[PDB]
Amino acid sequence: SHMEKKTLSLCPICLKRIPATILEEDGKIIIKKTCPEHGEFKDIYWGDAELYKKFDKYEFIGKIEVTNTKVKNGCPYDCGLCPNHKSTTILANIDVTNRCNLNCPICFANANKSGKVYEPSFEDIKRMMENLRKEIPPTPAIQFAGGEPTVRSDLPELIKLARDMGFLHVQLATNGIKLKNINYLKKLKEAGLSTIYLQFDGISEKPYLVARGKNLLPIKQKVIENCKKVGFDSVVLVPTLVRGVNDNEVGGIIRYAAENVDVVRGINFQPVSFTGRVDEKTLLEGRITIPDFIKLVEEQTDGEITEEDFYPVPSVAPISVLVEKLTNDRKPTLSSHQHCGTSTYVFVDEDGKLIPITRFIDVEGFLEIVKEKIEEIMHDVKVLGEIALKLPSLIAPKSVNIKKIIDLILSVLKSDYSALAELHYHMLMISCMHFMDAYNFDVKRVMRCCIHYATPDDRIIPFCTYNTLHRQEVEEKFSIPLEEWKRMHKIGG
Ligand SMILES: CC(C)CCC[C@@H](C)CCC[C@@H](C)CCC[C@@H](C)CCOC[C@@H](COP(=O)(O)OC[C@H](O)CO)OCC[C@H](C)CCC[C@H](C)CCC[C@H](C)CCCC(C)C
Ligand SMILES: CC(C)CCC[C@@H](C)CCC[C@@H](C)CCC[C@@H](C)CCOC[C@@H](COP(=O)(O)O)OCC[C@H](C)CCC[C@H](C)CCC[C@H](C)CCCC(C)C
Ligand SMILES: C[C@H]1O[C@@H](n2cnc3c(N)ncnc32)[C@H](O)[C@@H]1O
Ligand code: MET
Ligand code: SF4
Ligand code: SF4
Ligand code: SF4
Ligand SMILES: [Fe+3]
Repeated sequence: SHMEKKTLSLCPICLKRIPATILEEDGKIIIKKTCPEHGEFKDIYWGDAELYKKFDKYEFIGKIEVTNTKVKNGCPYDCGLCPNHKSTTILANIDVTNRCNLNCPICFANANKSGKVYEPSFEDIKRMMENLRKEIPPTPAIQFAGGEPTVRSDLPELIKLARDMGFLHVQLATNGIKLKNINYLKKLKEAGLSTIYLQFDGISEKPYLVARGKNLLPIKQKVIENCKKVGFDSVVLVPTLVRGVNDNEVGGIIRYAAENVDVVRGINFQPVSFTGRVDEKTLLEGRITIPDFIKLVEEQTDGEITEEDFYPVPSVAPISVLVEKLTNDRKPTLSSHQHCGTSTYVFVDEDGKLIPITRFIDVEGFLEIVKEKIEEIMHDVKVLGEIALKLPSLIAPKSVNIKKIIDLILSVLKSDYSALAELHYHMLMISCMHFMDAYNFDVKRVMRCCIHYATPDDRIIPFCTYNTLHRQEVEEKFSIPLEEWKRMHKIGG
């Protein structure tokens, strides 16, 4: 064995803060911890030690300025955001309901299993948005979740509100069932929705039977069909990855998304996180980590995408630092922990093969130049020109006009969000974020968390502490018993 780090974790029994050791063992990264009352625990932290060490070099420590709570009990008990948090809200979640038209066996929110209805008012949601916009820099992206947001009749008005509040990106996490109605999808599109974060467990029926309790695959494909018909070209497929259920369909999901790249902008795989409601078989067997996913991509894409093509999230953090000094304005920085997730971008050519952007562009060299020019940054245009002149030396699909890609990359360096958006329409994002549970919790990771829930009590809580420590507290305070809520609201709320 070989000790890598010391950190703090949580006891899976009593959720107490306990010491933890991260160590290399048989080519894998495991985490060991000891609760003074419940003994010692062991879990797989990362399935590949070599990729763990490689990602460790992209560490980036951010900074916050606007807080909502104070230091009282220490991390992870002071969410949030307390003075010791190291990242501002990049993507915010607002749970608009705990009601749902499904009853999935796997659900980190554990919806419908409380006998109480949590549905913040339009005015509560606007106040939560104001808290998010008060940050420095203001939160640029917001996602409605739950729960199933489409069971609220005012969801189009909520989407319009997010646009009126200044959010550049408005996202909808949904099972997509109500989106089989093409007129409703039109209402969401006209309301200003940016992206549909679509639950999508596989390309065959069995993953939906195991994870959702029924075959939703025809409904999923109908949603994709309706998105083509109305021109909604920003869909992200979200497979909950479970070993023994859909780890064999990683390539199939990618290939199906590539066939529909006109509407599908990405696939964000989510390894099953043992929070909320998990069936006893998935809880015991289906533990999979980020490098295990990277291995599945390389195996099930026949080498088209390799482990060299995947980068951690904070690798692009210096890009925001460069634009920040280039414009003298605070920019949202992807300062999450290097072991929270990974991503790559691929182009789809004529035959259908997948060319990662790392295949024909020296991304590691581009980031190297960006880091070099941060110290040096009339001279700023020369720096941009030097970058513009050094970009051809770091460069491929024939159907890709590489000259417009260069212009969009350089425009992104000028805080041009519309260039960032247009650049994503040329590519297919393949990513994976592994949310922590009580078994693999790492305080050093969650301190840099960039994905936060806005709560009705004026707090902003990192995703991984909210779903392990805070969700029941918050929802119970602001919920109404089901029997009384039904008798005071219509089916739409
Ligand atoms: C270069 C490589 C080596 C990799 C480098 C590192 C890599 C980590 C960098 C990643 C950067 C990336 C996240 C940046 C995304 C920017 C992008 C969203 C900007 C907008 O990009 C354009 C959007 C569409 O937006 P519009 O054009 O405004 O609206 C069009 C509208 O439909 C009009 O009808 O499509 C595009 C849609 C996007 C693709 C959507 C991305 C969504 C995220 C993946 C969502 C992540 C969610 C979290 C895991 C939280 C989940 C919470 C849940 C569990 C409740
Ligand atoms: C060029 C090639 C070779 C390499 C890089 C490829 C490229 C596609 C990567 C892009 C990475 C970006 C972070 C870079 C953007 C850089 C910014 C400085 C651009 C600034 O312009 C947009 C600013 C808004 O600024 P103002 O409000 O002041 O006008 O951020 C507003 C935009 C922000 C970024 C909103 C982001 C929205 C999404 C939904 C947030 C997701 C958050 C997750 C933590 C990330 C996903 C993680 C994976 C593992 C799922
Ligand atoms: C918001 C997205 O999260 C997915 N999802 C639901 N439960 C879990 C879990 N335990 N782990 C990971 N992802 C999950 C949903 O299927 C939806 O697509
Ligand atoms: C707990 S998941 C909440 C979002 C939505 N119900 C989905 O499954 O995609
Ligand atoms: S996760 Fe962040 S906000 Fe929450 S207690 Fe830790 S440092 Fe503070
Ligand atoms: S995972 Fe989503 S769709 Fe399934 S029960 Fe939970 S909230 Fe509803
Ligand atoms: S939500 Fe969890 S996995 Fe994602 S950045 Fe925050 S702490 Fe890391
Ligand atoms: Fe304990």
